[PDB]
Amino acid sequence: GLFGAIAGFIENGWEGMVDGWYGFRHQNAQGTGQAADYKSTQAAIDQITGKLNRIIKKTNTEFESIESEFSEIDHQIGNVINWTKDSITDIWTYQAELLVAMENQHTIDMADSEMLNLYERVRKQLRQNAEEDGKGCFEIYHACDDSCMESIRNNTYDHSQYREEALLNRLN
Amino acid sequence: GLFGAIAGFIENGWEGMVDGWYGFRHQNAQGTGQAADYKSTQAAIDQITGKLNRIIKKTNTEFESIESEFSEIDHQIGNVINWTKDSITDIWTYQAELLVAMENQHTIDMADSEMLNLYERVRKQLRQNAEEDGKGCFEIYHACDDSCMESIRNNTYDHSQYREEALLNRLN
Amino acid sequence: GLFGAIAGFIENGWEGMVDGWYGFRHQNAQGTGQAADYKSTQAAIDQITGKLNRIIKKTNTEFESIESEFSEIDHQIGNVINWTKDSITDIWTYQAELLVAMENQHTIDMADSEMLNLYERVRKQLRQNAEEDGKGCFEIYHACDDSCMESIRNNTYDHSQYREEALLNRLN
Amino acid sequence: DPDKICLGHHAVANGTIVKTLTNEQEEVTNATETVESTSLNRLCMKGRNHKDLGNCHPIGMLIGTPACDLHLTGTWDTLIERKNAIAYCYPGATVNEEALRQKIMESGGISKINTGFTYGSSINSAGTTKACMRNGGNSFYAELKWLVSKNKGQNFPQTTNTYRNADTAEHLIMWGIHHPSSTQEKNDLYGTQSLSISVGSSTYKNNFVPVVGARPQVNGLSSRIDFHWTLVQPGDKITFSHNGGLIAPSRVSKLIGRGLGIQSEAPIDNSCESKCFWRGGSINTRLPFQNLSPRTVGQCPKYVNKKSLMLATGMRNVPE
Amino acid sequence: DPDKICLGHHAVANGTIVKTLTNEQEEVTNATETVESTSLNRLCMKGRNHKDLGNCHPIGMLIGTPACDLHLTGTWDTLIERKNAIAYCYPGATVNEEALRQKIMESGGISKINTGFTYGSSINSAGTTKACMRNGGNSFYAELKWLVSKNKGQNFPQTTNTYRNADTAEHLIMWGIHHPSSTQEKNDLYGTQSLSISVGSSTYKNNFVPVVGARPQVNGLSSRIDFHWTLVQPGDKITFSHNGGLIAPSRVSKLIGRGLGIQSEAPIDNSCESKCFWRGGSINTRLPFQNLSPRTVGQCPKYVNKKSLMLATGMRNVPE
Amino acid sequence: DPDKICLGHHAVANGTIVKTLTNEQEEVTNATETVESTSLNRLCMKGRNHKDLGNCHPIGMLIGTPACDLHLTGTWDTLIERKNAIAYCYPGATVNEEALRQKIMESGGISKINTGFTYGSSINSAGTTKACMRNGGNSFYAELKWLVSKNKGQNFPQTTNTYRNADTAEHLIMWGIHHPSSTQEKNDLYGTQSLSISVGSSTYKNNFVPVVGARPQVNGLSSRIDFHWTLVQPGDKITFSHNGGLIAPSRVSKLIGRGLGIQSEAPIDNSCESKCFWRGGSINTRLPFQNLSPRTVGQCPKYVNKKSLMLATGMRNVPE
Ligand SMILES: CC(=O)N[C@@H]1[C@@H](O)[C@H](O[C@@H]2O[C@H](CO[C@]3(C(=O)O)C[C@H](O)[C@@H](NC(C)=O)[C@H]([C@H](O)[C@H](O)CO)O3)[C@H](O)[C@H](O)[C@H]2O)[C@@H](CO)O[C@H]1O
Ligand SMILES: CC(=O)N[C@H]1[C@H]([C@H](O)[C@H](O)CO)O[C@@](OC[C@H]2O[C@@H](O)[C@H](O)[C@@H](O)[C@H]2O)(C(=O)O)C[C@@H]1O
Ligand SMILES: CC(=O)N[C@H]1[C@H]([C@H](O)[C@H](O)CO)O[C@@](O)(C(=O)O)C[C@@H]1O
Ligand SMILES: *[C@@H]1O[C@H](CO)[C@@H](O)[C@H](O)[C@H]1NC(C)=O
Ligand SMILES: *[C@@H]1O[C@H](CO)[C@@H](O)[C@H](O)[C@H]1NC(C)=O
Ligand SMILES: *[C@@H]1O[C@H](CO)[C@@H](O)[C@H](O)[C@H]1NC(C)=O
Repeated sequence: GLFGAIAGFIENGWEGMVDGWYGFRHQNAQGTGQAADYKSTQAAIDQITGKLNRIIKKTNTEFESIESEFSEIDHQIGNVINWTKDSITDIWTYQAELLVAMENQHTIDMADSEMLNLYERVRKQLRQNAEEDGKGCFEIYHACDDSCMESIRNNTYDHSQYREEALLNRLN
Repeated sequence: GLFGAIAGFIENGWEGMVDGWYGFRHQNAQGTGQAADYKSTQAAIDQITGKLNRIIKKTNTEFESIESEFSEIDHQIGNVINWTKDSITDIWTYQAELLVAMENQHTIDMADSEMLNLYERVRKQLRQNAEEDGKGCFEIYHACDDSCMESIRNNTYDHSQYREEALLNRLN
Repeated sequence: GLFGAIAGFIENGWEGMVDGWYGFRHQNAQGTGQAADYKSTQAAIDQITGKLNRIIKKTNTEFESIESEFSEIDHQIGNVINWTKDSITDIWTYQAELLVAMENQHTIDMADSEMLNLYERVRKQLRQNAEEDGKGCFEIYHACDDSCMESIRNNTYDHSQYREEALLNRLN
Repeated sequence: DPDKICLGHHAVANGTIVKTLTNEQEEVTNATETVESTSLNRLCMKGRNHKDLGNCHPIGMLIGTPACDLHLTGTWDTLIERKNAIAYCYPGATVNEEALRQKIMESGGISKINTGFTYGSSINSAGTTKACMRNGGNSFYAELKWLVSKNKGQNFPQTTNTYRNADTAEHLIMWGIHHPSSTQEKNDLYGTQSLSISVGSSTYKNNFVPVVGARPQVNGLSSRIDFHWTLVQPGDKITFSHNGGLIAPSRVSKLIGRGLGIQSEAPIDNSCESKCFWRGGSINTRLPFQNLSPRTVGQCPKYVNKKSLMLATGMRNVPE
Repeated sequence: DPDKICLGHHAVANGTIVKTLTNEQEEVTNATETVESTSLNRLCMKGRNHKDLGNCHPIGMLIGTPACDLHLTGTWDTLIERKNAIAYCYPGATVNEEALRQKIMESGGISKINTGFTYGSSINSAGTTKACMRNGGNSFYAELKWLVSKNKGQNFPQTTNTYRNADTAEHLIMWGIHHPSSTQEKNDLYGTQSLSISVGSSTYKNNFVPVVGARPQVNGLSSRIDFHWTLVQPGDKITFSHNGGLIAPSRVSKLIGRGLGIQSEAPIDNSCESKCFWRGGSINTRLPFQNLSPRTVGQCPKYVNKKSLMLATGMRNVPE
Repeated sequence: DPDKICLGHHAVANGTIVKTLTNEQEEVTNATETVESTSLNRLCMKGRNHKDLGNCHPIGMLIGTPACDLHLTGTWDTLIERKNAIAYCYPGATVNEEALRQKIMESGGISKINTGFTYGSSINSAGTTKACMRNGGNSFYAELKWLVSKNKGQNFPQTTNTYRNADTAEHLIMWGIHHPSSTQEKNDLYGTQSLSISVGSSTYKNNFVPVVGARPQVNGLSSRIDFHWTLVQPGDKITFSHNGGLIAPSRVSKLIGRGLGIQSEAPIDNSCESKCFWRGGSINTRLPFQNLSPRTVGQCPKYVNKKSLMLATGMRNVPE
């Protein structure tokens, strides 16, 4: 997309991931394991929630009938009304076709961002103790157990605590 | 935000910084010191200035009155006018609630970008001679005086001139 | 722009590059050489194509004439029509000035993104075997022939295949 | 060889297609409709003090057509006119007809005040007809009197009747002019003399000359009783100058407050609530648009020419 | 010293300026217009069963003015009125004129049905005039008859003519009243006694007193033939009571379906196709706006007060 | 341990709340209002050649009511009508009243041309009344003459008066019909003889029969004088046939150019400038919207249903 995260450098999405929108997949010594990131998944929802509230609304404007459904109204005035209406109806057709189209573009790219925003948050945690594989994973250049992994997802992982171990494995 | 810079990986803003919008804070051997970046601070303003130019505008349409404020107009035609108007008034209410809301979203995220745009500009200057701390600062891995700092803010800093000194301090 | 790629850290565009929108320029042992990236150049076009499809469109609403070009219509009704119209004409003037202005902002920044999207794609390929010069080039820290270059542009380049050679030239 | 942590987004196999500024076929995780395509076949008068007129037409209420007898007075918030609704037992039409209905439909109720009008016994104010039946016998518009001369052929006496608005809000005075089929009929009721009917108020002036000559037959009658009307302002008089052939009000109508007027063919439902109505019934959608009909009334979603506008409520769906 | 790879964007030397939310002078690679400023000098009636009236005015079609002789009936989809178009050979104007034209121009075609009306030979229904010339001889409106008395000065006989709507869709009956220059003219055709013309239907009632007295001269004549009209409902009668001075219909008009009415001064072209028209001709732009005229008809780009709105079809242009 | 450089954004403690596509409570550095909620109590006629009418009603200008005496002619760009403005000193009302004022308020000035009309001295054209006081003495509408017979009871002489449009733009001729309270008044001026007033032009025909008989009493006078009007085309005549009871024009009015009509109750200010006005006064905001009133006139911000729309003029505010 705009942010390249979704339908971008991330090959595809995870039909398996039904506990959120944005998440992790570690594979290590102990073995594989999946988990969703709430704080990001929520931010995207909270934003769409907000979109929907504002968009899913009619006015509080009480409209009287200007057209008799049973009687026949004067041809001069009736022709004016038909035009006035058809022109209003043509605007709202447009004002909507555009609103939805634009809000759709923004919704997509907003999600796109909240992904990259995670990747970048994590990249900056892992500092020099990992490398970007280009498909939205970090090859960690140190031993990282289910303790160490949950410390990344929890944004508690400390680079200095593995820094030497990692930097050595990297230069080899 | 979209760019994650503002209200994102940057914990918060600087009530102290009254000489601009986007700026720097170095601490070194000499000690602390603050200074704003004009080129970026201006770009964001110049863009909002332009928004205000577009938005703060009425038409040059002369409207003659079609409602008598003292006399009573025919009830059939008057009811048409009330509807025609209230429909127009309903559009402009909406067309405006959208203009402001969308331009507000873009204003925010545009600022958000002009921050990340700075961070990235600087990161690329500091090359391998510094590291991202994840809170929108660079730990510089060499001695950097108020001369060296002003050389970053001025986009004159040369990595090769400190490169070896830095790379060694880094690997330790 | 928003992404800082175009009219940003990239000094300027390439009047020479007439086979696309986004491209590469390598200089190596062999010497210089230019080539455009279709997959990105296309994505930006395909998106503007789609904009034009949406935007270059009138309604299929048949409007009958409510104003006689030869005859004179009643002054009370005619005054209403003049107002109704001028108010419609004022909206459409605005609804359009906004459509174009917004789509223009998005078109620009969308291009801006499809550039950064490339830079980031490539950076992540070159992994630890190259460094960002800050003007949207990667100084490759290893011998890279027209074979090796075309392997970057083709997104086939393998870092591990040059990794040691590069990492050594880097630390020096 | 090296440990990994991966970043990724959710997805589904059956994802929805929406439209954006760039793509017209963009697939996403979840989306929602913004255009309501479905209607209710019913009018939703829950929490509404409404009045269904049935075959009574709004106009008829002020003049008192047989049908409208149940709807002469009352207070409500919603008026419901129906198709072929009867406003005129005796042939004719109201001058400025549409305007009147719309005024009655936007009214929230009707009071009736008595004119008090009395006439010398050279005049027959009890004048009934076959056209307006009541209890299997000839009758007339309850709120009007048919003024004809007592002795067949005798000239109708010059009379002056004047109503004063005692109330502090404006009243709606209605009356009728009678047009004879032929001069035989004209002279048998009002006499040989040519007739002139002058109505006057502070804000109203109008002269009416009844016209003789045959129309086609309607209910056995080629004669017409057309009606006119006006508002009489508080503390004001309206004066009726007539030589005969004036169908005079026994009652002025007062329109109370305001109410929502629904022209519909659908049945009522008091279980159901709404703020939007059209010919085909109620519209309840929280949605912001609708493609049912551009003829709506009340607080309503805006009519659009789109079948469906799908709004993305989730990210791009990228499948496995 | 080290091998390097550069990434970039294209440009051009001659780039266009567009407007964004922030910048009013933003230079881009390629852009395109959204406001059409150029018109066609012609009407584009390709794939259209159109009827150009020339100097025939739509009203004239229903009464049968000399000009409109070729346009008395027919079916089409597009009606084309012209400037100074002739509707009245004999001086006068139609009461409620504008309404009629608009109804004719909205219509897709015209049927004519015969009234059948016949008169005793004390009446001269062959009454012609110099004002409406046809084959270098005096003539009259093809769809009307001039009713005058046979013997100059003889009083015009009391007649009753009544048309019945045989068809199942409403017909448009038109007639005329004659106003004499002086009482000399009045008595020479209709007599001395005052004349009264009563017209009646289930939905129409009206009395017409012809008025004597000179106006200014128009084509050598200070006398007027004004016309009136009404819709006669299916299975209904319209009755004409007249003492003389009634220009009676030989033909009722029926408006068939609906069609597009173009008021234009531009010539036709059947090579050219369009859905949009104005005074100055056709508008064909795929474009979504136009600044030609706010008086358009058909499926049309929205009139806007902008000379040009340039839409970016490319990236930011930066030269070296 | 290692030297560090930080990037960051500004902020404030008192930041404003705005609404975006996602957030309805988004706090930002600086913002601004787009809806003007504050009005001026005054009309702003700086750089405007305006005419305030005060208690003169526009119609009164063409007939010359006492109040309008200062406003019989002039040229302007802005007309200012007021509440309860007086158009008729002598009781009565103008036929097609509203249409006239709208035409006057659309106009940018008034010329007066003299009819020239003279009458034989069997007629008294100096006819005055108490209703239209001037210099503490009985007077009449300045632009009209009261035509009564010289000898009390004598029958009013048959007269013919005819105005010719000398000018090359259309003029507006106004006149009045007087109805005597009772036949005592009728006979004292014109006698028992029935009166008939015929007015004629190339485009106008109309007959007016004065009606005798008492109405509601207004200013001690039960008789009412009504006015009618028409446009007389350049190089054209309008002819007045009358038996008496015709209030004849001494002056035709001509509307000069076009001008802005403000219906207001607010006082003037020539220090203050504006392009927008409503009942409550002027609106000057650079702003693009307003919630004051949907009845505005001139170049105006669009009326909206929002108290406030706050537009962000700065970034997200995040405090310490
Ligand atoms: C005046 C009268 O009594 N006439 C007798 C007729 O009723 C009748 O012939 C039939 O008359 C019908 C019209 O009769 C009414 C009506 O509309 O019902 C009777 C009404 O009571 C009468 N008005 C009053 C005030 O009482 C009413 C009215 O005066 C109108 O002019 C009617 O237009 O007329 C109808 O025309 C039938 O088609 C007709 O044959 C006979 C009884 O056999 O005698 C009439 O003298
Ligand atoms: C032009 C003219 O005739 N002016 C008369 C005027 C009118 O005739 C009258 O208002 C009808 O339109 O009548 C005037 O006197 C009316 C006056 O007569 C008194 O005797 C009586 O006491 C009063 O109530 C009142 O009726 C008038 O001034 O109106 C005289 C005027 O010359
Ligand atoms: C039927 C009839 O009367 N026809 C005659 C008319 C009318 O009398 C006047 O136009 C009155 O309007 O006048 C003519 O001189 C004319 O116009 O040629 C002859 C014409 O045959
Ligand atoms: C339009 O709104 C106003 C509110 O006072 C109302 O009084 C006016 O009559 C309306 N028009 C009609 C014909 O209802
Ligand atoms: C509407 O605008 C046209 C432009 O010429 C003008 O001629 C016409 O009279 C206007 N009508 C009114 C009633 O203001
Ligand atoms: C620019 O874009 C237009 C419209 O999309 C296209 O038709 C045209 O070929 C292009 N022209 C030039 C000169 O770039």
